[PDB]
Amino acid sequence: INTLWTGIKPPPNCQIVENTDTNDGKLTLVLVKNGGLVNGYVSLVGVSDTVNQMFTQKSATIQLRLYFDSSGNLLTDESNLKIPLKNKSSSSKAFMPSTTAYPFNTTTRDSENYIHGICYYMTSYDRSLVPLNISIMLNSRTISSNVAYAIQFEWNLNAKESPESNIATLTTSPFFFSYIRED
Amino acid sequence: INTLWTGIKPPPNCQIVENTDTNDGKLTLVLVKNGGLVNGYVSLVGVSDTVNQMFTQKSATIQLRLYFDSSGNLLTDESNLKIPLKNKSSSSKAFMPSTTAYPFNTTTRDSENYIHGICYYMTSYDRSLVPLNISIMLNSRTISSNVAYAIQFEWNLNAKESPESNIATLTTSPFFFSYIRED
Amino acid sequence: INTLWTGIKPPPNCQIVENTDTNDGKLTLVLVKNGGLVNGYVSLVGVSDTVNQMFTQKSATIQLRLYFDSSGNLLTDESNLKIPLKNKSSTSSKAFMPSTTAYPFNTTTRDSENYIHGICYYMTSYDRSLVPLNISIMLNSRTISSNVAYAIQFEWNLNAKESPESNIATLTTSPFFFSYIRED
Ligand code: NA
Ligand code: NA
Repeated sequence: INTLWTGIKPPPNCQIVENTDTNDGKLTLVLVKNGGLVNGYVSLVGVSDTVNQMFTQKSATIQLRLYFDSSGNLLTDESNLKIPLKNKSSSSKAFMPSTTAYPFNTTTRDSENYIHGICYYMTSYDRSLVPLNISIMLNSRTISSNVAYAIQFEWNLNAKESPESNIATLTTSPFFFSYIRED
Repeated sequence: INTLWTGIKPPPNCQIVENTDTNDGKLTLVLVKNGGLVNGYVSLVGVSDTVNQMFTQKSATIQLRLYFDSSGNLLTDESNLKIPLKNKSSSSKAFMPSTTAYPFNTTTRDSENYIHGICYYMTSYDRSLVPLNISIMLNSRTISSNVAYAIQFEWNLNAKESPESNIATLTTSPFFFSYIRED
Repeated sequence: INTLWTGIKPPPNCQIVENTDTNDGKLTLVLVKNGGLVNGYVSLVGVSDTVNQMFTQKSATIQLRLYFDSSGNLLTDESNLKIPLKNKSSTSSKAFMPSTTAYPFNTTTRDSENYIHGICYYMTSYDRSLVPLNISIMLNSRTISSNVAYAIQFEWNLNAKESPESNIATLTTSPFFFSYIRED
């Protein structure tokens, strides 16, 4: 009982664009209990035409907010992820980011709640690697009384010229991370 | 049984140069089962004069292709790694990259099969850090029907000027990665 | 018992400025036994005014050297970390140490293989711009006492075209993740 995840190769399970009716992204997320940490793995594939045209511009931003109740279960209504996580062979509380290490803030000082790094996009044409700034915010903000934990992923494209000129499957190469886990 | 590796500080065990008669590199590779993922660690040391003069130019590329049969055992003839992996204390299928998450491709779009990142080379003179693009291709391609799994490492040097002007031990700083594992 | 760490959100527990009287930094370090490796997590928060003005310049360097005896216990006098590590569950920490075979103590200057290299980030107080910090971890390689059996050295380097801050601000380094081959 070490793994909390989206399952492998999930059907569209999340909503990237502001007001969309349909899930427009496939989020792959794996969380593994490893002593006092969680080991993490995250990658994203775009589904809708709107998502898959975002890299038609030189800048772009994708944000997925996940909120969990006190039992560590996904709050579907509030979250961008619309399908609950599950165990690999089956109180997901033990997978959650620690509220001590990453507390909810009553001010804008929040630097210690962030993980920062880089993953990559492969262009469709010549297969160039385009850097994407990835930041993960742990807890920090809350939007309702039902929220006990939170994980926010944000990818940023910031290039001198657009990676694509036409529609193409948006993919983000896997990003690896750890954080101090709850209880 | 939770570790599959080359052993610590192995002898020359891999073949970087095409037609070489002798193993010309020491590959250190550690794969650890961690819930639904494998945690990986990989670094390379050059042995032959040819390898240790590659960084005498401003661009260079090193590619190690590992192929495994259906039991997760190294296919020595086909691979660049010439010495089979082993456990830390002594049954390798469970260490392999998942064929569901990283399938073999008959299309051309193998974007989702790649891990990308950066490690570093320390120059012999002032010990300045030179960036190396590292990409790991999981599965995707199979040269032979014996092959059930594959892991490919590729280091790229792409500098404005050559890191060295003479022979010097090629070393790549350890690169860390995870991937979704089989069964 | 798989975790050796500083505890969560520790008090000032290390010394960035060599010759200071008081602990001037909070080091968060987590080491987890994972088969043949240790999985690592490290981040730093500055405490003193001196530390929190370092990023007032365009270049800066922070070095923390940890030394351990043959039992894997912190040598407090020799180290920059002044508070001993402990297990998560509240007599060997040897199994958490960097392998002396994979990362040996040397007698010359050809020790590339003892180094881990990577990047973490500083968030500026002004517009929250991300400033890159070169992080390098040296395993073993060096002794400075008959009692040193293992060593871990963390070094952060700021090297920018202009200074991240113009005034005092809390120095923080975003978490850096690493693995190494562990002892026994
Ligand atoms: Na719920
Ligand atoms: Na709360």
